[PDB]
Amino acid sequence: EEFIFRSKLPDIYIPKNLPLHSYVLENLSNHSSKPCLINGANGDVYTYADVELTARRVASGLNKIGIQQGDVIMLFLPSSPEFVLAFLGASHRGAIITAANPFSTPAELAKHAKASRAKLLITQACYYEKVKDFARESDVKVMCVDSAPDGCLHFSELTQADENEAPQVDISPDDVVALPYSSGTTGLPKGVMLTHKGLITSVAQQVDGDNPNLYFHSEDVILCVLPMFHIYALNSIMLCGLRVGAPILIMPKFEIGSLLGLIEKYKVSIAPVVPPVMMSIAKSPDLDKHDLSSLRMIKSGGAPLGKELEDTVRAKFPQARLGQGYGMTEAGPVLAMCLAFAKEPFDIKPGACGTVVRNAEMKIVDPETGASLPRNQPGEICIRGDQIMKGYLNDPEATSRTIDKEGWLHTGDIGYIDDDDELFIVDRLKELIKYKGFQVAPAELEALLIAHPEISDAAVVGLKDEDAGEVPVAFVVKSEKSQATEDEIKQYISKQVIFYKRIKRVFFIEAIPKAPSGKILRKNLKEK
Ligand SMILES: Nc1ncnc2c1ncn2[C@@H]1O[C@H](COP(=O)(O)OCCCc2ccc(O)cc2)[C@@H](O)[C@H]1O
Repeated sequence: EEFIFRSKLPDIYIPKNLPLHSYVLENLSNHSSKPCLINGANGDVYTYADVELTARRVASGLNKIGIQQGDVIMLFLPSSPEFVLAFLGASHRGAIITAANPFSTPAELAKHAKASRAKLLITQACYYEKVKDFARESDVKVMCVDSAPDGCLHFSELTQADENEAPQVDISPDDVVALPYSSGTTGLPKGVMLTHKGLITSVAQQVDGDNPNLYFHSEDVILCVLPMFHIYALNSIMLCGLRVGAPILIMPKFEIGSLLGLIEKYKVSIAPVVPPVMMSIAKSPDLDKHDLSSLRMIKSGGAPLGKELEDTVRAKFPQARLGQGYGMTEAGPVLAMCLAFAKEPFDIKPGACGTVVRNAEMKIVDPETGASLPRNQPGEICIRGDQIMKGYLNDPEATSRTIDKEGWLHTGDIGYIDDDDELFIVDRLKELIKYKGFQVAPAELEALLIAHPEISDAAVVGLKDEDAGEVPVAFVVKSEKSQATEDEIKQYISKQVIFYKRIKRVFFIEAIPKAPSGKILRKNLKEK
């Protein structure tokens, strides 16, 4: 009956005519000599001035090697200063950045490059072997940041290019700048088109305003142990950090012992994490061997946070305020943010994932009738605002079933909003499986299984797991006289997919339960 929810914070001014790099580096002059990017693994450091200049050099270098405005560049790198420099340089060039986990298989990397139409791939030499075959076969340029195996280019060709040769580019706020992949509410992984305006809006919703929803001040140091090739770290850590002028302490590889030492050494104050990471930190027996007094904020997002883990963290890190952030790639990605993180904080309740961001609208709809619901009534969470995606790359039908005719993005998540405007996520409508914060699309694994000569049908479902949250398991229908075993099938999948998409168990059945239409009755399967 038309119930629209909004933030408890007032709307603020958000630019509608600026390129992403111009916006996040807008107040550069106020802290140009300050550390911007710090590699916690090797000590490398770039000041804000260094970053701004290098981004322009990268843009000049990209043009020099034939990369044009509108072209897609694919990063195959771990979180690092290099990733950020490449991203900002591409933005300055009017180019687009798509990225994949460097631990992806050769099959995944090629499929990603082909689907995104990447014209350049940037990675590390230790991962080059996985792109070699594809490289010298698709005419795509390959570049490495360390050594330059074969005839690949070197990243210095970009970082050390002449900034005076940076091409003059006219960038529209509606131009796409990032292309993260996501399976959305159903189906296979798709390219999510995020624009300059969309990302700017999402960043502003989090850190701008007299009373920012996510308050980061001058003395803060933000930890980046999450992957920049995914939206959480890209937006809430990288872009938000740059916008507020805070130094970003990057950890290319998560290691408890090292992290604790880095927190003391660099006085890390903000720790954006995911449940799996939080649990590892909590189980650490060395918390007393380091001074972690600088930590003042721990933000969990990307997956459900159980009460027990929430209680454990509050008990082990009493010097910090614990809270959640709720986001979805297609949403820009932040939908709601803990108001206890605001400059002038609001009270919050345990288990809540935050309050809908300002400069946006949220509604909860009955999954079957589409009707809007009032407070305390669970339904599908929908959001509308300039921060959402433009749409899915080359996939109009997927876009049409995700963003409705009135501009509302449908999340596939079930939740409700209480009397204090705090949002609670209680279930999931969509088939998405989440392993340690990573997306595991059942349809993707299903397609791979069915491609097997001895498999006629299959269905993949998520199995509850204390350590990863959910682990994928498969129900398989073998061909008539197949002698294939559980382990043989698992090995078949393990060789083609990234480590976290491996199927934990294979159950053989006679048929996959489907609706009269043909849709897989996943509810039935999960029910064993
Ligand atoms: N706080 C949460 N609690 C429960 N479930 C969540 C939460 N956060 C995200 N999810 C689930 O994860 C799905 C989206 O998966 P995607 O890989 O596209 O984005 C993952 C990143 C989400 C994020 C980004 C920026 C932030 O500041 C905080 C979180 C949501 O639809 C939910 O199903």
